[PDB]
Amino acid sequence: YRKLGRTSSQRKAMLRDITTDLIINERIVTTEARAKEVRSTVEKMITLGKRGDLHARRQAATFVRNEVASVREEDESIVVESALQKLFNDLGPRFAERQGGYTRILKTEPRRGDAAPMVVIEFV
Amino acid sequence: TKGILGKKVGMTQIFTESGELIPVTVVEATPNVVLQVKTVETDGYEAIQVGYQDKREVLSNKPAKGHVAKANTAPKRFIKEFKNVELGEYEVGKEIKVDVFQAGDVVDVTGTTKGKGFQGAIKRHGQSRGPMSHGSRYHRRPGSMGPVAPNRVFKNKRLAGRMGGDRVTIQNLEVVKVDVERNVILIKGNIPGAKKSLITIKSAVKA
Amino acid sequence: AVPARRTSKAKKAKRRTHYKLTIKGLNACSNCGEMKKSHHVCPACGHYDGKDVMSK
Amino acid sequence: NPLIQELTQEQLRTDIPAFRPGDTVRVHAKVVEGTRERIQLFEGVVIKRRGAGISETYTVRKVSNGVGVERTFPLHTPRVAQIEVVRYGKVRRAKLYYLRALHGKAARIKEIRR
Amino acid sequence: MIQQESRLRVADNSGAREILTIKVLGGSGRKTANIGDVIVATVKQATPGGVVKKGEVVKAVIVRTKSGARRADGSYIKFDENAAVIIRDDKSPRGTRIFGPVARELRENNFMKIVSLAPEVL
RNA sequence: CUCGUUAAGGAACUCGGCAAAAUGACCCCGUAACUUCGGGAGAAGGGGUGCUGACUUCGGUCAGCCGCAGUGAAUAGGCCC
RNA sequence: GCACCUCGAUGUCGGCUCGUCGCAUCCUGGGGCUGUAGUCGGUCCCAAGGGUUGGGCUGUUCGCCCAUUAAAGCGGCACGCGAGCUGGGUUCAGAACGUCGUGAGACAGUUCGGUCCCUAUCCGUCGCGGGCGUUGGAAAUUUGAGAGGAGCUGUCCUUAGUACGAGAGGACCGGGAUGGACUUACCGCUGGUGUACCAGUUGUUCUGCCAAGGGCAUUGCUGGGUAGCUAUGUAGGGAAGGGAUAAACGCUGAAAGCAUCUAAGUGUGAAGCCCACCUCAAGAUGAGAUUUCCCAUUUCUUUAAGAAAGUAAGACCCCUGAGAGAUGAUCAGGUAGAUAGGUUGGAAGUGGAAGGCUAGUGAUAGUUGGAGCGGACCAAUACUAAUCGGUCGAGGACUUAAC
Ligand SMILES: [Zn+2]
Repeated sequence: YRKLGRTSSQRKAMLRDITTDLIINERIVTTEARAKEVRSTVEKMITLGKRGDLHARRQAATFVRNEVASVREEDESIVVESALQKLFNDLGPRFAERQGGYTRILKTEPRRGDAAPMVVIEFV
Repeated sequence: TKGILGKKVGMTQIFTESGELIPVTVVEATPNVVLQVKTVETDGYEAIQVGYQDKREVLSNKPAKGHVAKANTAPKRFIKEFKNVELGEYEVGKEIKVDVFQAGDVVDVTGTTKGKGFQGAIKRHGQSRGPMSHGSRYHRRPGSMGPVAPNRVFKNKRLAGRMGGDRVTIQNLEVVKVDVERNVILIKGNIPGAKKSLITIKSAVKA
Repeated sequence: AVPARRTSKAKKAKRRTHYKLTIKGLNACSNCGEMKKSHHVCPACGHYDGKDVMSK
Repeated sequence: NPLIQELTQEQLRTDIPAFRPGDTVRVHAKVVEGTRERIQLFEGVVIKRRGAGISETYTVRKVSNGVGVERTFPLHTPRVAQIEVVRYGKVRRAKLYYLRALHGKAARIKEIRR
Repeated sequence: MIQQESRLRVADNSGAREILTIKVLGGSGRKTANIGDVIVATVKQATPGGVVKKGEVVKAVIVRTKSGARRADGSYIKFDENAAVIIRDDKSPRGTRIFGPVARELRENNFMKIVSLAPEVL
């Protein structure tokens, strides 16, 4: 399952960060190994967001990052959505009637300082 | 004489009539087809060409279909030759099924061992280590390369390199059971190879 | 261990015959014609598989 | 898996009572002393059970004459005739390996109805 | 498995308590002994009084090991101890009492005088 | 190379137990030969330790509860002739 | 013994790791003689296939001892092997004892301590690819010139308490069972491990608080454990045979009316030799064989085994991968699709979730409910990604003969 140049707790930190991005942004540029490991992790989060209940919420909250916002919203207030609240109010209901496969990867180009092959991973 | 081709499924257990526990290996062999008959007038020796395991048809090419056409079958994945079998008694089109063997029937079994990669002299050849303490700097190494006088190393000095992947046969195994409607043979013991790998079973040479 | 003899020009160049570069599968885009790497997005126009991808 | 289960299905026993590690059990083994057939009994606490299929086994601990004894059996042998559950125990795990370093009263398991 | 310089308790009434193994008779480079195998040993601890005194070279047969034995029907047995019985060169105990329980393999190896005196024979 | 675990045995290793493993905190009980009478002495060898309630003379003791394990992590004498 | 060789450097012994060769043979195989009754032996001949053990004491070879074994062979290889290990010993600087010397110091006398560097160019050894050749282009199946591995041996039961012998004692030749060491595979069982699996628990800090969780403390520590890799675990093996021989023993037979294994003729005979068993092999430039597939444009140097262009059969680049793997190679697939991810059920494994309820002053317990969770394992399912494409690749010489 792809060690990614890191120890066991740094791999977990890095994945927890890259999947909370893409929940907040829905489209991201990364290398090609990270993108595959992340497709697996993010879709595991979406099938908990579709389950809906309290037990599923507390299961996801062990993996989604906390003090991050994702706001395009104002009726009249400063009303913030929490990137776990988005998972449960927005992204689950979106993919209600689709079975697995909520993402897709495209290949672009090697990075200048590296020759690392880069990639875009998006949702629909 | 008797001999069939099949694939490896796995290992299990079984109790006998008296009530002993016995380890076993399941081999699955759907019917084999005779594709060609080699004789002394044409080829210079006597043998039989057998095919096993039907193949989808985008995956073969035109020379293979022409070779399989005279026998009225689908293209096959595995084609071997079986020697020392009184020819007669055989003709292109025939099917060899597992009821060629019966319980008893001491048999030989061949396959290709699992692959393991680049391995050192200790795992590859059973060589022993050097000491782990007492000032030592000689743990996991292949030994001295020879004496001084010939100004070179002799052949068959054994070293590191790629391990596994060779063919191996094991002699004098027993057929514990034969099941015809499922195309299955049960053999007592363990066989070489991985799962889904080709296995050949012949009656035994030492009788 | 140290080289006991220097190596000549012919032997250096005979070593260096498997030391080159390759330029593997390059095709023409279906949308804009220019050359591009297969199974990749086209860098000239941002089209992959007959649709627009690097746009919003 | 399903080709192997089908071949081995017709050899699984159907008269096997339910028990957990922690319960006490009487096994009705079969011994052969020359030509004679005879039945022993082996009474103890089930401490292990490791499973999936015909390959299932369990083990029983006993203390005979001041020395501890363990005996492992396959679940489906015909060379056993009876497994009887005598008591039920209250336990918190699956492998009771900590019992093999205790004696007498420290090795006590509480009962429970079921 | 019991090898050179292993230590065994004595399940006998012979005057010995602990024993140290010297050889694993039978073969020419054999390593380990098992249940029903004969051994050459030193007495390391005796009892005050007793036919057998400490410092003696003597023979013994193994019953009752930790890494036990395996039977043809798929079942196993294991003990919590390693023990032996001192023997009189035609398989008779040099004592008169065996203590503790004994493995059933001593029948096949024909220590029939010992299978008569053991309390339990498993 | 630097780390973690290992069936059964337990110094059979080697010039040599080298290197590892083991002991390690606080409270209580106990503690030999010898001696320059100060020592030897942390000699050796053993026991207690979490949480809730009641009483607490005071320092603690009783009743109950949970786990394989209560100085539940990190840090801290091996000893004897 | 000598002083040819090496002083702008050729590092000593035992042990370790890895061996190889000779035979003057230690065991096992075959024989002749005996002051060979049998059981054990003595000695000589043929034989190098394989085998030839763990400790104690010394730096130690050497040696003595203990317990075994079929046996515990002797030599060469820089008294094999330090750009492979060790540095105990000898042979640096410190200090001490006996002893010699007026002294400084000294002793193949002794004692305690004491620095061993190297990133592999060439040949060689073990593995793995690319190029061309094998005379049209291709996909598969193969023969075997050569070569390598393997080669050990104990105990019991029966023949039979028989032959032999006063007795004590006790066989050959056959048949059967079961071991030790060594070795080829494999993970169903017994165990090991199992840093993206389950649970328990200490300290402190964060998610505003309670409840429920995250971070760090060797994976914080402790109890289990799937796949995969593994031995101490499980299965197998060195089986029976043929051919030509060694020492030895003949049959018939003369030279030499007899005798004589030999000269002419004709046999027997060993773990050894060539096969028999296992694996590699047509770069075996002596490049072998069989089955199947594919069949013609343009200018001329001149018509010639001429050049150049588009193609057939087929192949590759590129992408998803694992039963494969350092890379490359090998094998499974590329919508004529289950190749990998996800989803839906299951399994191993753990051991009773969260939220409520009930009984307790509380710690906690019972219940809803074999619950919840579940990397790698098993079925199904085109939901995402294997899109669109390009590149290479025949037109078949000449001589003689038979048809
Ligand atoms: Zn384009």
